[PDB]
Amino acid sequence: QNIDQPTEMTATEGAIVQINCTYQTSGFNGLFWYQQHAGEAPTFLSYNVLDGLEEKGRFSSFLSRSKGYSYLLLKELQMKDSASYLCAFLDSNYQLIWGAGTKLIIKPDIQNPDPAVYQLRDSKSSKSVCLFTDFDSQTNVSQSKDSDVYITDKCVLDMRSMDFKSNSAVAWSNKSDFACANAFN
Amino acid sequence: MIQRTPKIQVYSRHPAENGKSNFLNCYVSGFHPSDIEVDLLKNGERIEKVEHSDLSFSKDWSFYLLYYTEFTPTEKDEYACRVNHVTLSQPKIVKWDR
Amino acid sequence: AGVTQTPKFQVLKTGQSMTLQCAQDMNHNYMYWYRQDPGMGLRLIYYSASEGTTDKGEVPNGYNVSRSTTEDFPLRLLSAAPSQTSVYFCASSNREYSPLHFGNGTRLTVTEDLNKVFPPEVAVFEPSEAEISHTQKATLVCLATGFYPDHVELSWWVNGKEVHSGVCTDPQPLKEQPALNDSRYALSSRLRVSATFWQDPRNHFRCQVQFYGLSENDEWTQDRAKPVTQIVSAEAWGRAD
Amino acid sequence: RTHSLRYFRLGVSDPIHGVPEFISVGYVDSHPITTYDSVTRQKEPRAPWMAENLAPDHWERYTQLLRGWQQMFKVELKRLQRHYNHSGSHTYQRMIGCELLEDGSTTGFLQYAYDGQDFLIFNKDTLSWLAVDNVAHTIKQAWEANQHELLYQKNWLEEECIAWLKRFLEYGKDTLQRTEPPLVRVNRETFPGVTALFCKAHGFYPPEIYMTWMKNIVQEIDYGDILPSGDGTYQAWASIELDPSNLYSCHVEHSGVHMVLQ
Ligand SMILES: *[C@H](C)/C=N/c1c(NC[C@H](O)[C@H](O)[C@H](O)CO)[nH]c(=O)[nH]c1=O
Repeated sequence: QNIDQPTEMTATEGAIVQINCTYQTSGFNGLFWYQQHAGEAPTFLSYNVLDGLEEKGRFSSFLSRSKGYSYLLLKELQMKDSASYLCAFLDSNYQLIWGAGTKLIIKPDIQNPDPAVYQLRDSKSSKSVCLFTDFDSQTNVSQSKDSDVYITDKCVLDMRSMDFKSNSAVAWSNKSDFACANAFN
Repeated sequence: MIQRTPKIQVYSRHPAENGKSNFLNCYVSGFHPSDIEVDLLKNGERIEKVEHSDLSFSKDWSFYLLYYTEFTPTEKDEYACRVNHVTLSQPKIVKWDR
Repeated sequence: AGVTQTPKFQVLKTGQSMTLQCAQDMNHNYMYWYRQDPGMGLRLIYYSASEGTTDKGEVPNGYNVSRSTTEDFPLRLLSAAPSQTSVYFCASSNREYSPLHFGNGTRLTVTEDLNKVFPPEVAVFEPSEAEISHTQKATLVCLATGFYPDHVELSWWVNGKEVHSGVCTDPQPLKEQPALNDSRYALSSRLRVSATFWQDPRNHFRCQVQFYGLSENDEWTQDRAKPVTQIVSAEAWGRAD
Repeated sequence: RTHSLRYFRLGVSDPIHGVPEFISVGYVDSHPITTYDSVTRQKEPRAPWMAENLAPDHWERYTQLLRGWQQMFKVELKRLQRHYNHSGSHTYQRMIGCELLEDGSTTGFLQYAYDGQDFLIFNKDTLSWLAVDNVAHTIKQAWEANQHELLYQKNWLEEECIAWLKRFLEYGKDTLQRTEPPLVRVNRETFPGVTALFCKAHGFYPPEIYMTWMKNIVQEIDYGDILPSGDGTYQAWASIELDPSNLYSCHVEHSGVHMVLQ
């Protein structure tokens, strides 16, 4: 009574991702896909029970009962599709068996990479953070290499104000010799 | 609403032979609604130890039941099934034959 | 309408008792209680096919439920244990085979010691003048540090009113010592606005971190201030300089 | 031979003392396999070979679904009575099932009755509901708006119901797949002068039997119903009158064997 979907998938804004789901069971009452945004409630996406494909907009769901196989197909990817995608089936006893979920990461298509590193000063203190910003989505942000230097995951902001999108990671340390360069390796 | 009055068939498990212990069956079928009251009679008095099937469902939505008792029949002993139901102003008595 | 689940956040000392409420106005026959944990599917704690019945799921141990009404399916933590630190979602479905409607969840942490609970210190870092001059844009950064458990909502306020566009918050708090399990957490956010907008002196920027901690009712015998559920804020004013 | 799995649901509004407002019984062929009701609030086996082969988890899980179906059924009935503007006690029935034929073929069916009369019949191939009146046609429009529900049923009738039947047929193979051959005798004067001939069969299983009279068919054969003998066998007869000197005979067919008694 097992179910497999991939832990993580990452795809470029505007492109296609196929999220596979496999399931061994002696008995089937349908397969579901739920969408879960970070910190939010899972929400119903798709029900399939017969073999074939269903389409609601940018989203398609396929099922092979025989191959015990499903896929969630997302077209024309948007930043808002960043979420976990949960597959589940009802067994013979109507027990809902949940997959571990797939975290879908969407990279924005940055047309004009302008990779800068900047230092922001504290509005009350001397104490300072470093902002690595405007870099290309195909850039990895490496770990600190130091216990007193903290580096966040890249965060994709969207200032619709100027139809502009950008990556950014933050770095910080109380150390009174640290600098914003060494940061981010 | 369409009420259906019970068909009542009385008979014995194996061919009947005076003195030979057999089993008296009362089959009540094709009735609606489900509520029903059955006793078996030896000489018009109720028989104390009777077994029966659970209420049973037909694909035509009507109900049937088997009511039966271990009995050894004879020349002078008369056997019947008595049935009551919303369809009947009085309990229907049905006597056994051959 | 849908499913309403309370509270959103709770910290408990080991061995304390706890009731999560969960209600729906949808006439749903099935209600469910799940716990969500890194690296595995939702795990059913209990469920209920109708008012007047309930039954164990895969992880019933440590929990009880009740279903006196169609509306309500409370989950009671009997004696709180570290292993119960999790995110709890209750769900409803019309039928055994219909789609689940979920509540917005309960983030729950169990600590052996309430002396480990600390509110966040919050700071707003002003945009780099190098950024202002090179991009015509200004990134404010908010830093929430030293808080336990990881039960914070960070929002941005401009002229005393909340704002969403040009905001990006780290989705998961960082650990200040990843070694420790009692480790306190940090969280960064950005708000990016046109350089022109940052320059207006009639703009207040306020970083609001709603922390969830001890209760005004909770006993406290440490010197430092009882680490209660509280809003902690830092601010910056616009300037042309 | 054709085998079948059937589940029935009976609901009664404003029942008498004792009479449960809900009953749900499962049959393989004419054997009952499972029982539930509003009084016992428990699913139980009605055959030892179900009891022997399905673990506690089974009865635990389906008790819960049936407590659910009980609830849903009280509400579907209470609503129908609103719709008809019917006060007092009425009944609501559901039968669902599948046949596994010998050709390997399958059938699936689901229908509802109100007061023992046909109300809604499902069609799993056109994924639609036949209705008998206005109030039924109203329930149809709701059920057909839900593509996902219609597809759930079609899959249950065609796949699940047949998978269940197959393992039930295995659990109870010695009961459900045995043959007990029939005793067929012909005994004979229905009034002074006129003679009738009685062809009688008993002690047979399965209950499906063909019995008729011939000459070397015959018009006006009085047939008697297939009745249960109480030992898990059945009995049945065919009678016929004789123009006061044609050569007659009783033909009987049961479970693959053909008999002639002259
Ligand atoms: C013991 C197996 C009781 N089951 C039962 C069922 N189960 C069959 C099927 O899963 C159910 O009818 C669904 O509604 C199909 O869509 N049905 C029933 O009516 N009574 C029972 O006792």
